[PDB]
Amino acid sequence: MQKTIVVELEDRMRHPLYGKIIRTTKKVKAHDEDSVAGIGDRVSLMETRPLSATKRWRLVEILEKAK
Amino acid sequence: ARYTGPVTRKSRRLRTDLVGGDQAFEKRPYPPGQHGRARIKESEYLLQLQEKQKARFTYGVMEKQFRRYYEEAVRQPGKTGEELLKILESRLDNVIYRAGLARTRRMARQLVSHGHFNVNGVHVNVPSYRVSQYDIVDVRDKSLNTVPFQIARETAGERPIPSWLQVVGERQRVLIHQLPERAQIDVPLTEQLIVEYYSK
Amino acid sequence: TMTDPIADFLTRLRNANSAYHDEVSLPHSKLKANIAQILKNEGYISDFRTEDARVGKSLVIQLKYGPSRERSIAGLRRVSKPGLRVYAKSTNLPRVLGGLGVAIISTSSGLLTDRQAARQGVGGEVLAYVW
Amino acid sequence: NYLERVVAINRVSKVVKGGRRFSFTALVIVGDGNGMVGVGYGKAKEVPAAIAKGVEEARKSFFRVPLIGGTITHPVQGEAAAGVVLLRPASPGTGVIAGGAARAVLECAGVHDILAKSLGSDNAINVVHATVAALKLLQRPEEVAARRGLPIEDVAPAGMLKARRKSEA
Amino acid sequence: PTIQQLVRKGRRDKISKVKTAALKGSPQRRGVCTRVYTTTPKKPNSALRKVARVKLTSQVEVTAYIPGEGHNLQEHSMVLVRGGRVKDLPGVRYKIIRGSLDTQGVKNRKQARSRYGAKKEK
RNA sequence: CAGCUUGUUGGUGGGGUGACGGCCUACCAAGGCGACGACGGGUAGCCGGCCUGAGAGGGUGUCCGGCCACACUGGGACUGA
RNA sequence: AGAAGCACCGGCCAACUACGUGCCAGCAGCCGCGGUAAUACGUAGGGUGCGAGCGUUGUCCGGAAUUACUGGGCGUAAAGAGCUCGUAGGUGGUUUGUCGCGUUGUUCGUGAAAUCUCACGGCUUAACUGUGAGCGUGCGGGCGAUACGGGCAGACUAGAGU
RNA sequence: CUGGGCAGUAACUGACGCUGAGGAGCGAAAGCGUGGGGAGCGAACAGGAUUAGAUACCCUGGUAGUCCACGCCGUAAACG
RNA sequence: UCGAAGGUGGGAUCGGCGAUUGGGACGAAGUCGUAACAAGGUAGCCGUACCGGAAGGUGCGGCUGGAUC
RNA sequence: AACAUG
Ligand SMILES: [Mg+2]
Ligand SMILES: [Mg+2]
Ligand SMILES: [Mg+2]
Ligand SMILES: [Mg+2]
Ligand SMILES: [Mg+2]
Ligand SMILES: [Mg+2]
Ligand SMILES: [Mg+2]
Ligand SMILES: [Mg+2]
Ligand SMILES: [Mg+2]
Ligand SMILES: [Mg+2]
Ligand SMILES: [Mg+2]
Ligand SMILES: [Mg+2]
Ligand SMILES: [Mg+2]
Ligand SMILES: [Mg+2]
Ligand SMILES: [Mg+2]
Ligand SMILES: [Mg+2]
Ligand SMILES: [Mg+2]
Ligand SMILES: [Mg+2]
Ligand SMILES: [Mg+2]
Ligand SMILES: [Mg+2]
Ligand SMILES: [Mg+2]
Ligand SMILES: [Mg+2]
Ligand SMILES: [Mg+2]
Ligand SMILES: [Mg+2]
Ligand SMILES: [Mg+2]
Ligand SMILES: [Mg+2]
Ligand SMILES: [Mg+2]
Ligand SMILES: [Mg+2]
Ligand SMILES: [Mg+2]
Ligand SMILES: [Mg+2]
Ligand SMILES: [Mg+2]
Ligand SMILES: [Mg+2]
Ligand SMILES: [Mg+2]
Ligand SMILES: [Mg+2]
Ligand SMILES: [Mg+2]
Ligand SMILES: [Mg+2]
Ligand SMILES: [Mg+2]
Ligand SMILES: [Mg+2]
Ligand SMILES: [Mg+2]
Ligand SMILES: [Mg+2]
Ligand SMILES: [Mg+2]
Ligand SMILES: [Mg+2]
Ligand SMILES: [Mg+2]
Ligand SMILES: [Mg+2]
Ligand SMILES: [Mg+2]
Ligand SMILES: [Mg+2]
Ligand SMILES: [Mg+2]
Ligand SMILES: [Mg+2]
Ligand SMILES: [Mg+2]
Ligand SMILES: [Mg+2]
Ligand SMILES: [Mg+2]
Ligand SMILES: [Mg+2]
Ligand SMILES: [Mg+2]
Ligand SMILES: [Mg+2]
Ligand SMILES: [Mg+2]
Repeated sequence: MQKTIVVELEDRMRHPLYGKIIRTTKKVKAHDEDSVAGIGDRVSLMETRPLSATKRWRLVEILEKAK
Repeated sequence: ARYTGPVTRKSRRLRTDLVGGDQAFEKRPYPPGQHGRARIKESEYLLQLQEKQKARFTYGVMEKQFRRYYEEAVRQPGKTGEELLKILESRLDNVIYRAGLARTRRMARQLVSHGHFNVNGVHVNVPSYRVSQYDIVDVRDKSLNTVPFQIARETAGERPIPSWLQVVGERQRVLIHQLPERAQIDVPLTEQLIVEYYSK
Repeated sequence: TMTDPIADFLTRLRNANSAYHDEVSLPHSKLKANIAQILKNEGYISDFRTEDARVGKSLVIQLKYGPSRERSIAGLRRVSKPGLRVYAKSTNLPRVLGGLGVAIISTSSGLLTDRQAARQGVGGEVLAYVW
Repeated sequence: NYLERVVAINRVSKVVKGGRRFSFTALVIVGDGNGMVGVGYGKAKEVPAAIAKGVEEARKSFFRVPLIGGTITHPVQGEAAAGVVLLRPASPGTGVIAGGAARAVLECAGVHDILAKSLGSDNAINVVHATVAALKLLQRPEEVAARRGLPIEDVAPAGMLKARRKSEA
Repeated sequence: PTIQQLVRKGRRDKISKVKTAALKGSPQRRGVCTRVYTTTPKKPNSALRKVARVKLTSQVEVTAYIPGEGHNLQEHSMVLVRGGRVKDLPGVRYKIIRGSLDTQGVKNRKQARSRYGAKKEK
């Protein structure tokens, strides 16, 4: 996506009525100042001002890239 | 509203003499009317209902007013039958009855309603005024040298005075020591069947 | 397969308490062994020991009965299943037979009871009831 | 001198070659009023004869009910055939909040502060057996310390120990 | 059943019908009351029931029952219709309020007299 | 109701605004979203609260208080903090 | 002295007899009552429940554990797919170390006012109203704990497979 | 030609497991398509009897079908 | 350039009416048989085929929730 | 063989 990365975040939280911990996943967009990120790739993010219609995040650094 | 009807009739139906001393009762202790001498089915609801009626026609309290007394009695700590009979014993017309200033309950209600009393120097005319601890219950200077207030000057002995209040000499005034707990309450009625009535 | 070995641990104790067996053996883990220490300190079982199997180890519990054939353990219930975990805070810990039972609480300070976690002011995962 | 309540009197029927032969059953609760209660069914051709076999049956089947001084010691849930009765202790200002079948079992046993709810079938005979089944599940604080080998001060909560001190001094 | 099934598919409360339609929110609803006639009840319990086919301002045509003995409804009397069902009449879910727009109250009532419509005494 | 999406999703240079931004424009890339319900259809101002209930829940949004939307219907700008 | 009425009385569910009517007239929330001795229809007397109100209809929750998290079921009452393979998903044996996301402790910030609970005050009392404290179950920031769940880095052979 | 199971040895791998919404495959008998084959049996149909009638049961015949090759069908009190 | 309202066009989608016709529920003392419940007078039910005023009959496979000597 | 109905 040409200086843009897509990151699948995930977070777990109780069900309000039943109490089971439900795991869900999001898909946010982020900005690569240089296009170095591929499929896999644990990445750390930080949220910013609006950079496009959908980009709200920036790539900080890559820790333990795609094995 | 008040009841303003026959008084022996609702002591015969409830099978309990609610006023103090009655020769019309104990000639007929069975319920009134034309089917009075029956041997009736004693329902569990009947034992709870007629127990609640024994307190409404002792104290002279309507049903919506008696229910609001239950609303706070169940909501205060302690018990529920203790605190319901406490706040019924704290009403001003009952305090005048316990002090000996009136022969019956209904004449205790008019002497409060007609404004013959004060409490803290304040002219009151509401019969369900609830006195608190340390409340003086004074009496109007106009109401001295009056027939029903001086006919109760010499009759200060035939009924006992409870421990929680106190009457004094010719300056008639009533001092509340504390709120009455249980033991100095006159008992024609049990106090648990009223509590079980409002759970239905 | 084998999910939840702690619920197996309590079901083995029920199925022999109900059958008046004197002892039970079962595969050993350090969570089953620490639950056996809470059951001994609260007087529900008598002494337990660790034998040795082919592989791993083996936990052996001596059950306790009265002079007459009285169950010294009344019930056993697993609370925090693996399909639904149950956690409690120190202000609203559970309470078994109005306090006549014992809830096994897994706090960060080890395994505790209700009365050991209430006066230390901690909560955790509510493992079991015994009563 | 005892407390007695008849819970239900139904008329049962048997069919013969001539017609229908009727009979009466009369479930009766007989209790001490203090700590003991008994349940007896009893049945006969006439209602007072069916009651009297129930009273004599209920007096030969007493059992002791553990109390604290007005209420039961811990919540229990009893199981008859398909009657489910949940018993639950209460503060001393409470009366006996209970249905009409379980009320007779608890008032004859001398209970004053109870919460009861019947959760299964509505048959008066099986609600009474499920209330009896829950009263057997109750067990004393001094008996749960002999069962565990501890003292009483560390098996019972302190809030109900003081209700033993206040109840008789 | 199995908490993960309740996460995926919850509990759905069962469906009850609108137990008094053709009033549509109103407690009472007036109508024009054509076709005053008389119907028989079901298999037991036989009599001559006095009903009417009233066209409401809910724009519906319903059969309504006339309580009390004797009335004065012909073809175009304004009636006030309430709810209330009659067990032995199968298609009848509405009663006519007596002491209303055109329905005179029941004559010679001295008991209960507030149903069926009647002043005390003159 | 199972395929929706072409200024659509991202980039660059300009424009624009009080301000970030496909907000607009040209060009380049070919993406974005969806069975964790996209796109449709039906209904609804949301909330502090209110009613009920042992609680958990279920129903509701009326007075009063908060925020929002509109001002015959539809569209538009002007002035001005 | 100027000031009481309304409903109900077969069962649930407090409160019963007489006359009139005769499957008629009517009643009824349900079971049902009425066909010549009707405690159920109509009136009367008597009674009960309430009271400046008392009924009725509509609407919501309760009872209803009849959507069941608290708190249900599926051999025969309604309910195990005809049977298997497998995708997403949910769940996962024993053990060492570590992280501190879940979880748990504490503290700060916030969760307006009213309403609600509690305790005092004021309206002659009450409703109403003033103050104080709870509550506001949460969320964010900081600092502790590491048993359990999870992540990461290895070990193991009992499960599984060869 | 080919699939699964059980027991023993404990040689090897080191949690590689269980379940599985959707989906997919298999799935008695009847039936459908094309092409064969057709002894016996036997829906339909026909006659005979029985009966108030007998569109049935019982009797005499008898077509599809039952068989095979290749596809479709996807249902059963497919049940323990 | 954009642009409301209007015009033209082909579809989508939700309702009402409709000669005639399909079943469904319920009405009383209607008409014609007797299929099920007893071995219900040919054990009954299930799937499927063909046939018959009507229930039903027959074939093929299945089940016992039948087999009474 | 045989036998419907209320
Ligand atoms: Mg017996
Ligand atoms: Mg059961
Ligand atoms: Mg039931
Ligand atoms: Mg462009
Ligand atoms: Mg850019
Ligand atoms: Mg720019
Ligand atoms: Mg740009
Ligand atoms: Mg709207
Ligand atoms: Mg409830
Ligand atoms: Mg508003
Ligand atoms: Mg308004
Ligand atoms: Mg206008
Ligand atoms: Mg300007
Ligand atoms: Mg009665
Ligand atoms: Mg008569
Ligand atoms: Mg009457
Ligand atoms: Mg009033
Ligand atoms: Mg209503
Ligand atoms: Mg309801
Ligand atoms: Mg519910
Ligand atoms: Mg059920
Ligand atoms: Mg099952
Ligand atoms: Mg069956
Ligand atoms: Mg079934
Ligand atoms: Mg099966
Ligand atoms: Mg099937
Ligand atoms: Mg998987
Ligand atoms: Mg594990
Ligand atoms: Mg996992
Ligand atoms: Mg506040
Ligand atoms: Mg106050
Ligand atoms: Mg005051
Ligand atoms: Mg206030
Ligand atoms: Mg914090
Ligand atoms: Mg092996
Ligand atoms: Mg190895
Ligand atoms: Mg599978
Ligand atoms: Mg499937
Ligand atoms: Mg196939
Ligand atoms: Mg075939
Ligand atoms: Mg063929
Ligand atoms: Mg051929
Ligand atoms: Mg023929
Ligand atoms: Mg033949
Ligand atoms: Mg053909
Ligand atoms: Mg072949
Ligand atoms: Mg088979
Ligand atoms: Mg038509
Ligand atoms: Mg037959
Ligand atoms: Mg047949
Ligand atoms: Mg025959
Ligand atoms: Mg037959
Ligand atoms: Mg044939
Ligand atoms: Mg067939
Ligand atoms: Mg066959």
